[PDB]
Amino acid sequence: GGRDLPSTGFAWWSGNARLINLSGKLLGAHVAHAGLIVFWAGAMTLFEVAHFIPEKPMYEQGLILLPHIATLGWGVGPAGEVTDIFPFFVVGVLHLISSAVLGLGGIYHALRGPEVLEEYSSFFGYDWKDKNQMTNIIGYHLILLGCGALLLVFKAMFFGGVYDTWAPGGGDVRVITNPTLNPAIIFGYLLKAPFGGEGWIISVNNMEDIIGGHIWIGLICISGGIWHILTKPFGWARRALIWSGEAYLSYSLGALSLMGFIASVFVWFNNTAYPSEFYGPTGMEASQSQAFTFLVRDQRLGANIASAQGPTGLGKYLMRSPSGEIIFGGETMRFWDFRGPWLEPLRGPNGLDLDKLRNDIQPWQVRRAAEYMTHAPLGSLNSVGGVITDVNSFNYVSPRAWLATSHFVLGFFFLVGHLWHAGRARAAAAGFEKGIDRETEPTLFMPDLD
Amino acid sequence: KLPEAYQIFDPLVDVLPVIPLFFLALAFVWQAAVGFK
Amino acid sequence: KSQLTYDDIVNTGLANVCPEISSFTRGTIEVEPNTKYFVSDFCMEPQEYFVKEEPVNKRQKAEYVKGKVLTRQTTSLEQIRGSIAVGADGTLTFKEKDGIDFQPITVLLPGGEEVPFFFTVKNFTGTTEPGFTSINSSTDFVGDFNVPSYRGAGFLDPKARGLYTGYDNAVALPSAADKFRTNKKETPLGKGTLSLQVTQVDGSTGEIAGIFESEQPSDTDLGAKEPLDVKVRGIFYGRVDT
Amino acid sequence: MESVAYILVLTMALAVLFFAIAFREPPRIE
Amino acid sequence: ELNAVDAKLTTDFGQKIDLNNSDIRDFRGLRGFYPNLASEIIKNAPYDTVEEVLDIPGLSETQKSRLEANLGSFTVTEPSIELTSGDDRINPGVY
Amino acid sequence: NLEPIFQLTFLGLIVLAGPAVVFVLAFRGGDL
Amino acid sequence: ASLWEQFCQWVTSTNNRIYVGWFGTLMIPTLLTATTCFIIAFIAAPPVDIDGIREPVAGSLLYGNNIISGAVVPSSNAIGLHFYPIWEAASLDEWLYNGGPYQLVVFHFLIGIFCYMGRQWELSYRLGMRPWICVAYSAPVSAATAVFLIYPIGQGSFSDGMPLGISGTFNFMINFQAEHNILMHPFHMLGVAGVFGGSLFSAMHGSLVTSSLVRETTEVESQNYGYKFGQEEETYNIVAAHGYFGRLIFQYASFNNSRSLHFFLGAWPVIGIWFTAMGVSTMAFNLNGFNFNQSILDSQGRVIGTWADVLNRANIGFEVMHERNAHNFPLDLA
Amino acid sequence: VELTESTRTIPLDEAGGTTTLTARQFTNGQKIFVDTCTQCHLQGKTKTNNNVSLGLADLAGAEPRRDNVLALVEFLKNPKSYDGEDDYSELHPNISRPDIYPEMRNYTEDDIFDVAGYTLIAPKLDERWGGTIYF
Amino acid sequence: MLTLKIAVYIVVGLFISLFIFGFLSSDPTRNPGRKDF
Ligand code: CLA
Ligand code: CLA
Ligand code: CLA
Ligand code: CLA
Ligand code: CLA
Ligand SMILES: CC1=C(/C=C/C(C)=C/C=C/C(C)=C/C=C/C=C(C)/C=C/C=C(C)/C=C/C2=C(C)CCCC2(C)C)C(C)(C)CCC1
Ligand SMILES: CC1=C(/C=C/C(C)=C/C=C/C(C)=C/C=C/C=C(C)/C=C/C=C(C)/C=C/C2=C(C)CCCC2(C)C)C(C)(C)CCC1
Ligand SMILES: CCCCCCCCCCCCO[C@@H]1O[C@H](CO)[C@@H](O[C@H]2O[C@H](CO)[C@@H](O)[C@H](O)[C@H]2O)[C@H](O)[C@H]1O
Ligand SMILES: CCCCCCCCCCCCO[C@@H]1O[C@H](CO)[C@@H](O[C@H]2O[C@H](CO)[C@@H](O)[C@H](O)[C@H]2O)[C@H](O)[C@H]1O
Ligand SMILES: CCCCCCCCCCCCO[C@@H]1O[C@H](CO)[C@@H](O[C@H]2O[C@H](CO)[C@@H](O)[C@H](O)[C@H]2O)[C@H](O)[C@H]1O
Ligand code: OEX
Ligand SMILES: [Ca+2]
Ligand SMILES: [Ca+2]
Ligand SMILES: [Cl-]
Ligand SMILES: [Cl-]
Repeated sequence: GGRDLPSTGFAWWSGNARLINLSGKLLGAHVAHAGLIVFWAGAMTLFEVAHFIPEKPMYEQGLILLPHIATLGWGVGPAGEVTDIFPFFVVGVLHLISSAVLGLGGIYHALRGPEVLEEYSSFFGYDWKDKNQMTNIIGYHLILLGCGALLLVFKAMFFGGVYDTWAPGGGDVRVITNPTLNPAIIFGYLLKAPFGGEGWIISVNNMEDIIGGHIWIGLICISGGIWHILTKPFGWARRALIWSGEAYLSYSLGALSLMGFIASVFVWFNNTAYPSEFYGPTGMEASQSQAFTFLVRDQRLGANIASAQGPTGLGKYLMRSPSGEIIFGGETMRFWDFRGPWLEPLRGPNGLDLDKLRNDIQPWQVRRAAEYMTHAPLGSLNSVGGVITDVNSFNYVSPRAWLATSHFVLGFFFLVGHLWHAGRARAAAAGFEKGIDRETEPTLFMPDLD
Repeated sequence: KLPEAYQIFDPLVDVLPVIPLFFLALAFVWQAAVGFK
Repeated sequence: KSQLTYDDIVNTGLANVCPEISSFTRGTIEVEPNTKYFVSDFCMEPQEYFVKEEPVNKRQKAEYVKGKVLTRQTTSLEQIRGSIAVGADGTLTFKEKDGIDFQPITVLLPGGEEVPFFFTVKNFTGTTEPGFTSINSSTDFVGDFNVPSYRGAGFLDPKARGLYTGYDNAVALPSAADKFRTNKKETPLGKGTLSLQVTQVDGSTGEIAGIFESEQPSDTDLGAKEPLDVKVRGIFYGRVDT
Repeated sequence: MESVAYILVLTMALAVLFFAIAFREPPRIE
Repeated sequence: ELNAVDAKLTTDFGQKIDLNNSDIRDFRGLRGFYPNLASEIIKNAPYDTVEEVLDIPGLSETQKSRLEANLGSFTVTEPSIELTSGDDRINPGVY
Repeated sequence: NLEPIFQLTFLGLIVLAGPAVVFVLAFRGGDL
Repeated sequence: ASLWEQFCQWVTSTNNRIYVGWFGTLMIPTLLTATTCFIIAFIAAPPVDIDGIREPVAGSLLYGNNIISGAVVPSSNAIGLHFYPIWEAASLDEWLYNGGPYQLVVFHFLIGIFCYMGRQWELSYRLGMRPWICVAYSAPVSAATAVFLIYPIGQGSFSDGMPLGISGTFNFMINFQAEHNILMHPFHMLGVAGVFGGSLFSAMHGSLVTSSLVRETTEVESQNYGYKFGQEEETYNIVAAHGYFGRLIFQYASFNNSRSLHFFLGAWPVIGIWFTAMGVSTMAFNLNGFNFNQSILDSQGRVIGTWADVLNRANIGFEVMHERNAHNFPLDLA
Repeated sequence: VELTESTRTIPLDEAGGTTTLTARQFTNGQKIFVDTCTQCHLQGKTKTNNNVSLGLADLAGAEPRRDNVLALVEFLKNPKSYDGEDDYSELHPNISRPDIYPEMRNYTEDDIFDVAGYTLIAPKLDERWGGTIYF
Repeated sequence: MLTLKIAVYIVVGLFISLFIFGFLSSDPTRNPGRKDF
């Protein structure tokens, strides 16, 4: 394998392109990178644990990995309070140790092992143009991916459960016993409009639906893996697609960009898979919590929060949504589709219920609204929390902000990568990725436009 | 905080997450050692 | 709607609709002549809107023009608590107490005029004719209600002039800043007349439903214009506690 | 009537665009 | 011309706490008034004379002594609906 | 604290390691 | 030879005056719909209740606006992120009052510009060109997506999207500075580097080429006539340009490779706009610019102001006056 | 100037007494403030209820007055309304209720004393302390 | 409004289907270069 520009045609800054047809060294690069990923998981988790203050809420400490563990129902109890730090520590250590095994394997394959696996094995040797084998690899991975989804299912059903923020009697780890197998609900979720009030799959709001989804996902992924191992690409797909390593990279880049945008939206809007007791309030929650907090204060001062018109003529604390639902007043009117386990007790069939808002408020609801309102996912780049005009004494940026901003940026740059590699794969398949041939420049044989 | 038996290697834990950045920089260091061929 | 959840009515415009007495009966809520009956969840659904055009002539009839609501399904008063008080002479008194008893509504009149108004039943006291011993089809509460200003005293116009806030002059024109009568905002308290004609009574559950006709002034824009006369027709529903 | 002036200048701009595209000097290889 | 709240400010409403128009934050200055006693006073308004702020149903000994010790901080003007409508006496939009 | 000293010491070790590996591989004619 | 094949050949034809392509079969209807609705709205649309407090804003020329002040007003805050097509309104006048033209125009525009990017790739493919002009075009596409889609999504309302007008754009920027301190965000700083440098390099390259043109004309004619469309030979001496520029600064700060130079010219503003697009896109989730308010304290603990504090005073001034009637609670949470 | 002895001299009781926080105690009180109270008491405000702020006039107008160290320490043990009427233990952070306020459960009496002292000294270092939410 | 909704849905579905069936119809072969693939 050439490791210079004269032997490969690729400069040092495009050096990893020299691995396109070196399957052994490419496999080494891949396993060592996987090692990097697992290393970060373990090391960052151990950092978060060493920096963790167990009594202080998770979203106040710059944590993004321990919230993921706690949502899975490890190390936490009711309302997300930490019972034991050891499960987080164990998760970190196991990732950190496995990272070394993957690093070794990667450095081995990248440096010492065969540069090309074609000779060595028919099983591991692949040619980019060999559609049957590339679909075999798709299939083996689809079966492991579906197995991982079923691993989530098993943890939620048979191995202690997962954190259900919607649990009766307060949020807590719950064992899911009736996951939603009904394909109408599960796939209906896929068919919901990605706009306010519906939210496509972002609006999944119960662990039963999430778990039933992962049973379907595991089943569909395992079936698709078996299909791809026992089949070959059909004619229409053989004709509409580019069959090359860079092409497959560009396809995966498009998929990754889509998933990055989706993850950004998920963490920003959904509080079921991302519980607010770990991730802090969504911005919709913080706005509604502000409206609620001053609803309670003013009501306790004796105001009629129902019949109090604001300076504009709309109700100061309560109004109607454009479809008539009773909602919180003020600019929060935009977040009237927000659902939260501390709010939903005060909602009637018509929306917010006056009888409930006048008699059934609880101190935990007021405390929760105060906490969520003061932890609005608003903050500066140097982590000065609250609105940008505030002074420097509050060190807080929401984990939702960090995760959403990061994955939007990564999704966008991966869309750019998709375009880069998809256009390059197309041009290289067609044979003009290196520039225009002077003798057969196509425009010289095309008629003038005018 | 880390469990009490591990509070010794706490300064090591604080400097672990950064290492992949050092991997990205080490790619450049090795290229410079080979003269960016 | 009695068995519908929030997730079943949301986004469907069924939250702005008045409940309806199902059991089609012509019942009668019996009344002792010297007692008080609480009204729990009073709802008024406006269905028709009429604005009195002001012809340029002074002897032509004004006439009421229908309008189209520019705002959406945000036109309903609901969850209103009232009382029915019985005079010694059989008079029934409706006394709305609180609730979501106002909704700002904007209607468009033919020819492009936007007329917002403060649709309300605030402090309504309606009385029937003396001599009632039951709440039946003949009950018709007629009375006055208060119509507060459409814009609050905290409201700021586009040049930041307001009543207890904002400038008291036209700051964009320093030399002519005290020329404009609109520099003085007022929020005078208007009056409406409402009639509640009760048409269906369900004595087994104390429910009353009917039709209403309201008459009230429109928004004046902190006194920037004379208010138009708005006529609102629609249906209402209530439950009487016995 | 200032509305007429604004629409007229905008229309002149758009019509210039149309003519510049539909009737441009044809680029020729010489 | 002056609008009605500005004209109100020309009267005694601009000098002392007005039992019929001043919002609940203006009672913060009297020790032990905000929020409960100020709430009860604003709830039982209007008042025809300052003295009859002592005749609010359900008042206890502590609140009566507290009101009598501060009678001279109180004035009574006609209720202006520009300060009362919409529960402005509890929340005029000032934080 | 001796902690700022320990953190900087570990960080210096980790920083030197990679360049040291490249330096050893270059000095000893390794497969760089 | 089939009719579908004939249609495919026409669509992908490189002899059409304007290339259509498959991406064009989407670009043309969407952009035409957006242009028609935009022109009609900008001229004639009635006022829009942007802030959802029943305070309609006049955006159209016929309602008193000039070209500078006119805009298509974003849809009502009461709508939030709800999908609001024409067939969800009980009348076109309700649709207009709530800012439906904004949703129609922006959605069709967004689709149209993504299709324009795809179309650029498509024509490059049909012409046998290299494929990355669309990558450069993805920078303005990203910025437009940030202001029309991502920022509204993060803030929770299409009412927070950039208005389709000049003064509406300034309002958006001012409000954005007041709530996010975009001036003190490093990604905006890279965007300013991108645009200042893009203009700097455009001027530099243009001036160096123009300075180094090969003599081909007489002094009575435009020097541009010294170039013939389609000529084999280079029209300026890059060697002379490099000699001048490498003496203006130093030899190693000057490009001798036109390919390397034209790459740099493309990459610098494109990267800078990608950063600024991502900056706007991340402040959509309220990850704002740097906050240095009261960062410097003296020994007693008194605040020593810096220029950032004065900037913060300007921001507070903007913030307390914006949407003067829309806030009922003390904190502007969105 | 430096953080003088007169700057850290604050009323201990209403009976006229004064105490001086040490620089260590002022720093500690500031640290607890920044770590536990700024989410709501940024720059002496109160985001959830700015009718009751941490300004000197406001602290002095409470019942009993809260412009001395001991009253503040008591308030953080057993919080009440602005008039001393209603129980606020389940509504305001305090050390008496570690079940609902776990963040405060490790703050000792010295720590609460320090944060009360800081709360009393901060208004002397900033004119905008205890102002309007936007100011 | 229902008539308009159905019209818009028909038009959009036709254009989207035209896009999909176009890029499915051997689009890689429609180029001036190698067209075997
Ligand atoms: C995820 C990051 C990553 C990975 C896994 C790889 C992997 C690879 N690169 Mg790429 N590369 C990268 C980033 C990466 N690269 C970047 C960022 C650049 C730009 C600077 C390049 C530029 C580049 C060029 C120019 C070339 C490669 C080549 C290669 C391949 C041969 C490597 C070789 O012979 O180097 C030899 C290097 C050494 C012997 C130096 C030591 C390297 C080891 C791995 C250090 C490991 C230290 C680690 C801490 C040990 C832990 C041990 C234990 C704990 C497990 C290899 C598969 C070459 C190729 O394509 O081959 C055909 C090639 O020519 N790369
Ligand atoms: C998905 C990725 C992700 C996310 C969301 C977070 C989020 C967070 N981390 Mg983590 N972290 C990550 C990856 C991530 N991190 C990685 C990869 C490392 C290894 C270096 C770390 C190491 C780390 C440490 C050691 C610490 C954190 C901390 C934090 C918190 C504060 C962050 C802060 O102040 O940033 C400041 C913001 C910046 C430095 C901005 C970075 C700007 C980047 C470089 C721009 C690049 C964009 C783009 C891709 C450029 C491409 C250009 C080209 C394509 C054109 C926050 C919860 C802190 C914390 O609170 O811990 C408890 C902390 O101490 N993180
Ligand atoms: C994606 C990962 C991957 C892939 C595809 C391969 C593939 C290959 N390796 Mg490599 N290798 C890897 C990772 C990988 N390796 C890692 C991480 C290490 C470090 C331990 C090594 C170390 C290594 C050495 C030292 C050698 C190979 C060799 C080989 C070849 C023959 C393997 C064999 O014996 O047949 C099939 C082997 C088995 C069926 C038994 C092994 C299966 C594993 C150990 C158990 C299941 C994996 C895991 C524990 C369960 C799931 C993983 C989890 C993350 C979900 C083949 C090309 C050999 C070679 O080059 O021959 C010429 C050789 O000498 N590999
Ligand atoms: C990572 C997973 C993965 C990957 C890479 C592939 C890859 C492939 N599959 Mg396989 N497949 C998978 C999972 C996967 N599959 C699973 C899990 C199943 C089980 C359901 C199947 C079942 C399956 C069948 C039954 C077939 C394939 C076929 C194919 C080939 C062409 C498909 C194609 O053109 O797609 C592109 C998709 C289209 C051209 C369809 C047009 C759809 C329009 C454009 C709407 C698209 C939606 C919109 C753009 C995105 C909205 C976003 C949101 C929904 C996420 C290709 C090799 C085909 C083949 O040749 O078989 C061997 C085939 O017939 N797959
Ligand atoms: C899994 C995803 C993936 C994979 C496997 C590849 C793989 C490849 N790409 Mg692609 N690429 C991707 C994503 C991906 N890319 C994305 C997302 C983009 C958009 C930004 C691109 C844009 C891109 C271009 C423009 C080019 C490639 C090229 C290549 C080839 C050579 C790459 C190389 O040697 O880099 C060497 C690595 C470096 C020089 C290091 C880059 C350093 C960057 C600037 C740092 C990024 C910020 C980082 C997070 C650090 C921030 C911290 C900071 C404070 C220090 C190789 C086949 C080249 C090609 O076409 O070859 C055929 C090529 O010219 N890629
Ligand atoms: C190929 C290549 C590359 C790459 C590489 C890589 C990517 C690698 C990886 C690797 C890796 C990925 C590594 C890993 C490792 C790790 C380790 C070595 C581990 C360790 C561990 C430990 C030791 C632990 C301990 C502990 C415990 C147990 C508990 C807690 C505490 C502590 C932490 C102490 C580059 C770019 C350079 C270029 C050239 C070529
Ligand atoms: C788990 C879960 C769940 C579930 C989910 C699911 C069930 C899933 C599914 C999903 C899916 C089901 C997916 C899909 C996808 C799609 C796509 C992504 C596609 C694409 C396509 C393409 C890419 C194409 C292309 C093309 C065209 C356009 C035409 C021609 C040419 C070509 C071929 C190129 C739920 C939500 C319940 C809950 C939560 C959890
Ligand atoms: C005190 C000032 C600080 C100076 C800053 C130093 C920065 C310079 C380092 C950047 C590049 C380092 O890596 C650089 O790559 C070149 C490629 O030409 C390598 O390659 C070089 O190898 C040998 C020397 O060993 C040279 O004869 C050959 O001409 C060249 O190819 C060198 O090993 C090194 O010069
Ligand atoms: C195909 C190309 C042609 C484009 C389509 C043409 C349809 C657009 C209709 C507008 C044409 C002018 O027609 C009419 O103009 C007046 C002048 O402002 C508008 O009038 C509107 O504004 C004026 C003043 O701002 C108000 O006094 C009036 O009450 C209001 O309705 C009417 O609403 C509109 O119906
Ligand atoms: C050619 C490519 C594919 C094109 C095929 C698409 C054809 C269009 C079919 C769907 C369009 C009409 O779809 C139909 O619209 C009406 C809107 O009036 C919806 O009606 C919905 O809202 C209306 C009023 O807003 C309510 O009275 C009704 O209760 C509710 O269901 C129906 O739920 C939907 O089934
Ligand atoms: O809409 Mn447009 O500007 Ca976004 O922050 Mn909240 O909301 Mn309203 O206030 Mn500031
Ligand atoms: Ca540490
Ligand atoms: Ca806290
Ligand atoms: Cl504004
Ligand atoms: Cl508000």
